[PDB]
Amino acid sequence: KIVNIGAVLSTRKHEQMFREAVNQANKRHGSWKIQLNATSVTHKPNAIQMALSVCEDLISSQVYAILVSHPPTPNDHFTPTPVSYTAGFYRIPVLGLTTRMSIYSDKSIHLSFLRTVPPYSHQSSVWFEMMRVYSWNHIILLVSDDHEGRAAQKRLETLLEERESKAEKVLQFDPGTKNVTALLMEAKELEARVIILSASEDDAATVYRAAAMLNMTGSGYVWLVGEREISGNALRYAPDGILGLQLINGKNESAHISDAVGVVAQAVHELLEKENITDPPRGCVGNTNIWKTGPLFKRVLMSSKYADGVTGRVEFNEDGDRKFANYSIMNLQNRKLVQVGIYNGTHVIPNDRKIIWPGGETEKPRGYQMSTRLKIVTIHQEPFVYVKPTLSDGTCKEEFTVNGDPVKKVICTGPNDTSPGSPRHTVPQCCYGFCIDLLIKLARTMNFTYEVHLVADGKFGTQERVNNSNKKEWNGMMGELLSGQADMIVAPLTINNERAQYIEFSKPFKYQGLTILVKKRITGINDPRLRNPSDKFIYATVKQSSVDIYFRRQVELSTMYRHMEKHNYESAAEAIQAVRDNKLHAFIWDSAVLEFEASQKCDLVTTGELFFRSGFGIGMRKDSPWKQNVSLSILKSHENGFMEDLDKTWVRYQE
Amino acid sequence: TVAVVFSSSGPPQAQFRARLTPQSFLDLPLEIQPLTVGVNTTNPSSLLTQICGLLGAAHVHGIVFEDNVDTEAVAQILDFISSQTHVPILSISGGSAVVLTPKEPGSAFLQLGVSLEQQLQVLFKVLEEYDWSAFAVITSLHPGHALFLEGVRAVADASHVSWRLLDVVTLELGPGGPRARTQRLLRQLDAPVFVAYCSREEAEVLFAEAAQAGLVGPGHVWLVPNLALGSTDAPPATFPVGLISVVTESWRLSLRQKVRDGVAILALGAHSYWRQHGTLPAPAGDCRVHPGPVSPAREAFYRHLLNVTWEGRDFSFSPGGYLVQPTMVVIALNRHRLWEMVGRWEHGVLYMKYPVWPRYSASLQPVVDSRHLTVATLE
Ligand SMILES: *[C@@H]1O[C@H](CO)[C@@H](O[C@@H]2O[C@H](CO)[C@@H](O[C@@H]3O[C@H](CO)[C@@H](O)[C@H](O)[C@@H]3O)[C@H](O)[C@H]2NC(C)=O)[C@H](O)[C@H]1NC(C)=O
Ligand SMILES: *[C@@H]1O[C@H](CO)[C@@H](O)[C@H](O)[C@H]1NC(C)=O
Ligand SMILES: *[C@@H]1O[C@H](CO)[C@@H](O)[C@H](O)[C@H]1NC(C)=O
Ligand SMILES: *[C@@H]1O[C@H](CO)[C@@H](O)[C@H](O)[C@H]1NC(C)=O
Ligand SMILES: *[C@@H]1O[C@H](CO)[C@@H](O)[C@H](O)[C@H]1NC(C)=O
Repeated sequence: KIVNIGAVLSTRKHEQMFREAVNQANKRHGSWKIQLNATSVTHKPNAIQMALSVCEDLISSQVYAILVSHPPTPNDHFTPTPVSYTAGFYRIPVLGLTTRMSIYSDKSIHLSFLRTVPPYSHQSSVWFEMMRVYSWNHIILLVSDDHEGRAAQKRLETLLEERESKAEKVLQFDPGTKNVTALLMEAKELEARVIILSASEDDAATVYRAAAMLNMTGSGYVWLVGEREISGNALRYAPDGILGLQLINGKNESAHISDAVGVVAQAVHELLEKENITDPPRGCVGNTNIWKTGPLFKRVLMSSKYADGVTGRVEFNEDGDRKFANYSIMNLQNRKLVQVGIYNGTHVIPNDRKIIWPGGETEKPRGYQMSTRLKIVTIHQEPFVYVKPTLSDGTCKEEFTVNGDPVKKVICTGPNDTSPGSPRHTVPQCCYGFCIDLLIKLARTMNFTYEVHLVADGKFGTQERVNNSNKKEWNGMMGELLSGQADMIVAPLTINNERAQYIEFSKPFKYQGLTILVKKRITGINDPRLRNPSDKFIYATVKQSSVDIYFRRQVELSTMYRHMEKHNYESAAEAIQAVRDNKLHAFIWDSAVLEFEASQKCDLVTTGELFFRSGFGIGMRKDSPWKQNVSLSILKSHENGFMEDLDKTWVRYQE
Repeated sequence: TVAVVFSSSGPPQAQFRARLTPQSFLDLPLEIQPLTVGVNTTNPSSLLTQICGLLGAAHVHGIVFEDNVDTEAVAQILDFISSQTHVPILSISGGSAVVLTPKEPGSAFLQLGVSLEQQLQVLFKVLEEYDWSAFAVITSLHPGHALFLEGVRAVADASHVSWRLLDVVTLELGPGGPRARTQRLLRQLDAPVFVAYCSREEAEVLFAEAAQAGLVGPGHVWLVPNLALGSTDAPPATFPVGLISVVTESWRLSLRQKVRDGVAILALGAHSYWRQHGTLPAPAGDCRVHPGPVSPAREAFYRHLLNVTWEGRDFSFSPGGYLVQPTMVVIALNRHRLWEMVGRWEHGVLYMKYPVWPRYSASLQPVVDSRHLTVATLE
C-alpha cells in the first residue's frame, strides 16, 4: 500500500528539504514492498483556522503521523496545541520537533504527543550533577510560580530527598512583576551562597537588576541559571561570571526533520508487519470513532531505538519525552560567552578552560559563609526571664545585687506590649534573669553574639492540625524556630518525645517535675473529684502547653482534659491571679516555678511531690554546629559549681 | 442569552422543544431568552463550526453543554474553545463531565464533577467504619493511573488508622495483550478488600478475568471510582454483586432537569453580578478574528460566577474547573442487578443504610459470618 505521513512546517523552505529527505529515506529503506508518501501545510496565525486546516489535511489523506514545528513567532506555548488536540481525538500520533515546554508531558491531557527534544524540566539533572561535582550542599532555590516553574522544583526536590539533602528555603515569585526586591532581601539573610534561577527571560532581567542593586552578586556568591534565562533581554543585565547551559542542536530544525522521518519510516514497517493494517479515518466529519490501532502504533513508536542520526542515537522515555540529551556548560567572561564544559549522558567533563566566578576569584568559592550573629527567642517567666519596661532615656534602670554586685541585663524587642488587642507595636523592653545570666556566660565562652527578641504568639509551643488539611503545623516558639525566625531557644523548655523528633536538644541544666497549686486531698494517681468532674473545682491549665498534650494522651485524664477544655488560660500570671483570688480551683505545672511562686507569694501551697520527671534544655535546629559545644559547656558549668551560686542568687533568696 | 447543545442520544426533538418553550421559566430574577442547538455527530470540525457559528451569529453571553455516549477526549476541545474566545461554558453530564486538572490558564470551563481526592476520601471513610483495612489496590495502564497512585498514598497518611497496605499491581488490561501473564498475577493474591481503577472496557475485562480466577465469591469486596461503570443505567454482565462506587448527587434526575439547573446557575450568576454593577457583560465572540488579551471585565464576571446557591443546593467551584464540597451518595449493586443507594455523605460525616455489610452467595441466600454476633444492652 501507499502509507502517507503529514507535517506542519514554518516557512515552506523546510518543506522542500523535508520532501527531499523523505525521498532519500524511501530510497535507502524498504525492500520494494512498501512506499511512504509526503504532504505538508504551512502554519497560519489563527488557532481555530489552524485546526480547520488540520482536519482539512486529515481528510486529504490517510495520515499516519504528524510533524509539527514552531513559526517565527516567539509565542511557543499555544502554537503546537491545536494540532495535538485535533490529532489526539483519533489517537493519530504527532511528534513535536523543537518544542520545549513542561505541560506537554502530562500524558492525560495531550493524549498522543512525542518530543525529539527534552523539555525545560530536565535541566535539574545537570544542576544536581555539577552540584555533586563541586561539593556544594547548601542550596537556595528560586523558581517562578507558573506550571512550568513548578515542575523543575518537583524533580529537583525528589532527587535531593532521595539523597535526603532537604534543600534550603525555596522562593516563589509571581511572573511578570516589578519590585521583586523583597524576596531577595528575605533570602540574603540566609547562610547558603549558591542560588538557582529558573524563570522567563523577562523576569530574569528584573531579578538581575534587583540583585545588582542589592549587591547579591558580590565575591563568593555563585549563580547558575537555565537556557531560557540567559538569552534575550536578560543578557544585557546579566551579572558577569555566571554558569549556564545550552542545547547542542537547539532551533536547527534541519536535523530534527531528518531523524524524525527516519524513526517514523523505521516504525511503519514494524506496524504493518503486525496484521493490523486498519487504515486511519479519512474525513474529519465522516467518522466519530478513534483509530482501532493507534495505541499499538504509539507503543511501538516509543520503544523504537534508532541507530545513528545527525544528533546521534535517539530513544524515548516512558513519559514520551526524549532522553539522553547532552548539553554545553556556558560561562560569561567579559560579556563574551565561552564554553567551559561539556555534559555527558550522566557526568560532566570540563574542557581545558578555567571558570571566572563573579568576584574574579580563581579557586572554587566555598559556600556557607559561617554566621556568628544569631537570633534568640525567649518567653516571659517569673524566676527565669524577667521583663521590665526600659528607662525614659532609652537604656535600662541601673540596679545592683544585695551583695554589692551589678545585675547583668540586655535589651529585648518583642511583642505588642498588650496581649489582647494591638495590631503592631514592638517597643523594646529590658530583660534579665537567671536564664539570661546563663546566656551571657555561654555567649562569652564561645565568642558568638546574640540578638534576643521575645516571642510573638506567647505560647510555649504545640503541634496542631490546620483546618481543611492533615499536614500538622507547629505553633508558637516551636514554629518560630522551625521556620527560621530564630536560631536558638534559651528558655525553660521541657524535653519530651514530641519535640526530640525535630529538635536536637542539650543536656539538662535543671531537673524539675510537676506539682499542683492550692490556696492555703488532691492526689497524683487519681482523685474522684478530678476523675469525676464537679461543679466548683475546675482542673485546667494554660492552653498550648505540654501538660495539655500529656493529658490529651491519657484515658481517664482524657476525660479530665475534656472537662478542662472549656477552661484554658494564656499566661502563668493569669492563672496565679485567678487562683490567688479564689477564682481558680486547680492548676498543675512545673515544680520549680510553682515552688518559687509559693516562696514569694505567701498563703499559697503546693500539693504533693513531683509525680513526674523531666528537664530543661536549650533547643536548636537539627544538625547545628553549636550543639556539642553548648552541651560540653553546660556539663563543665555543672562540674565547676557556677550553677550552685547562680541558683543561690536567683532561685532561692534564703527563704 | 444562553445557548444549549445536545449530543448522541435518542433524537430529543420533543426535549429540544420542551427546553426552548419556557422563554420565561421564572427560575430566577430576570430570564435571558434561551435558544437551542443540536449537533448530529461529535467531531472536531463539526463541534468547532457549530459553536463558532452560533456564538458569532447570536451574540451569546453564556453557553451550557450536554454530553453524549461518554467517549473521552471531548472536554479538551471545550477547554480550547473557551480559552480562545473567552466565553464561559458549563458541562453537565456524561463523559465530558470528567475533571480535567491542569486546565488552560485563561480558560473558564467549570465542569461539574469530583476529583480523585474527594472520591478516595469518601471511599476511605467507608472502609474505616466497617474496619476492613486490607488495601489490595489494582490499577490498569491508564493515562491517569499515576495521579490515583499518588492520591491513595497521600490520603493513607491523612487518617488515624494505620491502613496496612498489602499489595499494589499494574497490569495491561487493554484490548490486546498476554492474558496468561495477567491470569498468573491475579491468581496470586490474598486480601478481603480490593480497590480498582480502570476504564469500562478494562473493567469488564478485569472482572471477567477475576471471575475466571475465583476472586468474586462472597469472600472479597470490590470498590471502584466513578470513572468505570459507564452508563449507570445498564450494568453489564460479569459485574460482581456488591460493587461499591461513589457518585455525586443528581445521579437519577432527567436530562431536562439537569439543563434547568444549568440555566439557573448562569442566571443567578448574572443576577448576583447585576446587584454589584447593574449590567450584563457584552459578548466577545469573534472566532474568525480570535482577538483578546487579558480582559478585566470578563475576569471579574467569571470571579463572581464561582459561588452560587439556590434551591438548597450549594454549588461552589474551586479555581480548578470542579465543584468543591458536594454531597456524594454511595451506590451498590443489589441482588437483582440494579443500582441502589447505600450511604449518604453530608459535611464530612458518613451514613449507611445497613449496620452490617450484607454478603450474598452464588445462589443468593445471604450467608452470615459464623464468628460475628450481635450484643444487646442499655445505659
Ligand atoms: C503521495 O502519493 C499520492 C499518490 O496519489 C500523491 O498524493 C497527492 O499529493 C497531491 C499534492 O500534494 C495532493 O494534491 C492536493 O490537492 C488539493 C485539492 O486538489 C490541493 O488543494 C492541494 O494543494 C494539493 O495539491 C493530492 O490530494 C494527494 N493525493 C493523495 C491520494 O494522497 C502524491 O503523488 C504523493 N505525495 C504527496 C505529498 O502526497
Ligand atoms: C544544523 O544541522 C545541519 C544539518 O543537520 C548541520 O549541517 C549544521 O552544522 C547544524 N548547525 C547549524 C548552525 O546549522
Ligand atoms: C554530546 O552528544 C553525544 C552524547 O553522549 C556524544 O556522543 C557527543 O560526543 C557529545 N558532544 C557533542 C559535541 O556532541
Ligand atoms: C566547638 O568545639 C570545637 C572543637 O573542640 C572548637 O573548634 C570550638 O570550641 C567549637 N567550634 C565551633 C565551630 O564553634
Ligand atoms: C461570592 O458570594 C458573595 C455572596 O453573595 C457574592 O457577593 C460574591 O460576588 C461571590 N463571589 C466572590 C468572588 O466573592
